[PDB]
Amino acid sequence: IGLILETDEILNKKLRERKQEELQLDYNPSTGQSSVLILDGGMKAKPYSQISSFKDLDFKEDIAGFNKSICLAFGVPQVLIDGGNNANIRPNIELFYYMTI
Amino acid sequence: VTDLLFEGCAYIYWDGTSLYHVPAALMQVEADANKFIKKFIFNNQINYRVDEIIFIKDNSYVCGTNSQISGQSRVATVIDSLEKRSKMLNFKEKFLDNGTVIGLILETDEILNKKLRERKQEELQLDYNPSTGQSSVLILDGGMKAKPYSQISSFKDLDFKEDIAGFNKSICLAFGVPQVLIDGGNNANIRPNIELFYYMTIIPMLNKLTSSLTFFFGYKITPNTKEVAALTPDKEAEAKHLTSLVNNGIMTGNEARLELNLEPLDDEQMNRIRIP
Amino acid sequence: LNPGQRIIRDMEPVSHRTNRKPFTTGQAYSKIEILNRTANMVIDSAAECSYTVGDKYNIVTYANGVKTKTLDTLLNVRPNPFMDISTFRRLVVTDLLFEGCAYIYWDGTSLYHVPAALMQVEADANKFIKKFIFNNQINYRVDEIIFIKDNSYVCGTNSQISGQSRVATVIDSLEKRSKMLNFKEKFLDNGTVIGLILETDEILNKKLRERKQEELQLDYNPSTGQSSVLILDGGMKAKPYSQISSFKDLDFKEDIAGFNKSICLAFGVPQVLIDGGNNANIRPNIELFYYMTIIPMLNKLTSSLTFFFGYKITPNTKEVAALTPDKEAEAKHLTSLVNNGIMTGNEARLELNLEPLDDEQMNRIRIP
Amino acid sequence: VTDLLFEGCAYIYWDGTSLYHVPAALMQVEADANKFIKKFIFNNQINYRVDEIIFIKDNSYVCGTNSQISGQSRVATVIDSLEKRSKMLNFKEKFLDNGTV
Amino acid sequence: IPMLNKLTSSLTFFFGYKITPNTKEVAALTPDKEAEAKHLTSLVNNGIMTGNEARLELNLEPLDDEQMNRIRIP
Repeated sequence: IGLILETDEILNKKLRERKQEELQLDYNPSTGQSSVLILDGGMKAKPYSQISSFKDLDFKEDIAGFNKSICLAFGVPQVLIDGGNNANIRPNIELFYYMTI
Repeated sequence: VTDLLFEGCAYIYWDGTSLYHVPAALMQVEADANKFIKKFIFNNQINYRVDEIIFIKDNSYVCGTNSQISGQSRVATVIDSLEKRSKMLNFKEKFLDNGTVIGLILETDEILNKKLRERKQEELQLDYNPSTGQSSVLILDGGMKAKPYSQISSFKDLDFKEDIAGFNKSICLAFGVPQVLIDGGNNANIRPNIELFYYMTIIPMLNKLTSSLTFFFGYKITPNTKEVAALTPDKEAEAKHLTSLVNNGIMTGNEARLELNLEPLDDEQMNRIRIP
Repeated sequence: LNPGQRIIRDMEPVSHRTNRKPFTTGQAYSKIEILNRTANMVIDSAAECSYTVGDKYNIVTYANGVKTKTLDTLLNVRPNPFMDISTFRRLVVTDLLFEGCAYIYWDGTSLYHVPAALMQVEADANKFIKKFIFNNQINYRVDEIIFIKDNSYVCGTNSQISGQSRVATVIDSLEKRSKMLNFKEKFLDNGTVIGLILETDEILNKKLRERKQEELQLDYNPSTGQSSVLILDGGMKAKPYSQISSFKDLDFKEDIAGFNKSICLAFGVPQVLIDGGNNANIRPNIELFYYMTIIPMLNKLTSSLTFFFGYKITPNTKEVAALTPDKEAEAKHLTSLVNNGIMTGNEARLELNLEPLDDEQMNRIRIP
Repeated sequence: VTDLLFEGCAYIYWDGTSLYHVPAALMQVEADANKFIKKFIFNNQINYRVDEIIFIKDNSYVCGTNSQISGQSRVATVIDSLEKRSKMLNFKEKFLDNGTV
Repeated sequence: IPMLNKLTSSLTFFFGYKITPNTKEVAALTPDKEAEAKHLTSLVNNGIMTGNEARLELNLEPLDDEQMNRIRIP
């Protein structure tokens, strides 16, 4: 939601819908220029907040754990999934070959 | 290689003295009851005899049966991720076009002449912005109230960055190309990673192909990398390797010339071991 | 021949283009910096590889019987009486990259670039290709064209004949990035910056109110004026307010960086070449860029020329000043091979670009 | 080098035993129907014969056509940014003079 | 160097001579006095390069003593 406006009056539905589309196209900087808004006749702007946010879906470590489990069940080092430095890479191939295969 | 990667199979006709690629999407393999394969069917419209096709297949475990005959597509496992990532990217864009950016809210219980109200809005908008205009203090009279507000949903909460990075890693991993090749790193990173990519990913594919050709022709057949400019070893190490083996009488001179791509030289001594 | 050909022919009887959006692509290349730079780096780097002409295979071919010295002069020196070698190469590489195909006419003793956007390929029912159609207005015979194509997987068919455009995959990102940048600008011009709000229930003489606003504005700013305390009387109230939407929430920086990486990746140029790094970074990265990206392209081209002429043909990098090896290592390599009697002296002179010296010993191996 | 960088083209006359720079902003190239280039036109007011000019051009991809003859300016791609930066800097200054303390 | 290669390739097309740019006048590039001496000395003593070729690369006039234009084998 971008904005909430509120009244105790009853408003003509067709004109209300038109007004919503005018505000939406005018205020966005991509579409339109206008930015100040003047309310009259008692329309009130209602403050609100994002009651549930994408920020709380910090899955990132849990899925990483599952990837490690899968990678571990076969027994392939992560350096082979990434590629690292020389000192990492050349011994890890021998690790993978000798221990697993 | 396109057919082998995307479909998971490849077929080649042979015609005495010709090899022809045959599109893998149109072939079909029919199992024999006694031998391995009875015939190959193309587009349901022609049957190739078994001794006239060279057949290659990737691994296959299907519907809970380990599968002879069939081949798993490699690329088929990646599409799920390409969809989700595209969705996020489109959402990331479209939130901006659906956006709504307010600078100020003014409010009254009176009713105001609409045409003059619109003019006043345009005057305030052009005057207050520093780019357009100078004025900055605002004096309200007759009871217009300034209403405090807040951005009820913000772009800050679209921290997609790690999730899309995960999807890129998945795609990059399905082919099996190290990220150092997508970035470029330091020397110690870069030079071994090329050998990692070549030996682990490509050489098993070519071993599948060459083992099928050695089965068909019966010759020993195997791939040579040493034409590849990417792999070609360092001019320093190779010289000390070859020199030390040559002087200690393990390897003849012309064998070294050959390994350096040079024509053998017919001086007999060049095909002699030197003991000391 | 191939019994299936009559069927394959019907799967794709005529080529079709893949560089849709040609106009917006030409706009992008003409207007967006990172595309222009990366494309120019690729074209200008590939154009300066020399070609070496090798031995001749005995098999028969189309371009029969051409003497090696002529072919060498055409490839290395002068493609035709009217156009240089560098312009010819850059045109061919431009077509190969942008459209995904390249075509070259041959006319006894001339090679001419033919624009890839106007050619079309018609499949034969028995052989590979029947004829090439230019602008629907002239047909070239098959043994008079050299044809190159990039990979192609189209509409769920692996595609002979056709070629995928490389650049076509990048436009989606160039649009989105431009949108963000324009939004990033325009939010500033749509902005609104208030310094103070004063309020009354009385009604005030408009002309005097405007004068008072201009007096306060000029007086209070430290650049213009001195005064800083403010005394309000008669009931003017100062209304507290807050910035209801702030520039701080436009933290675009990583998203646009992602799009730059995508563009940079589509050509396959390492970021170290866009930045410049340390020596250990920089010197290997040039070899990475050359060998992985450019040399496969030139191998596509040279394999098509060896098919057409029948000579062995392959590209030589050793003219390239960027690649040319370190003066120290090369000397110890060559010296050690020469003294240990693996390589003759004149072979080393040759590798150092020096003319062979006719002293017989210079063409002898020295054993000790 | 100035002409080659800024305009994207450079032209040099030759006169037996003289080379003269010819300003790239005033030259124009006319395509031949059989050969490469028919003649060079200077300021619409003199035509140079083809064997009397040395011609250099940077890369060119224009209006969706890969372009012979023409050359892309290098510097032309930079102006968009120089404007925006200047705007920010001016705003950064003027906020201080519009200030109120 | 790509810019100058564009220019020189146009001049070689026009005149027909081989034409190419030399950097070695550029004071910025000019190599380190230590490395260059060991490079040149080692190539000269091992009989790959004649003496006057080294003088030339050091911007020195060739010296007319015949031996200076001879290879020394050992």
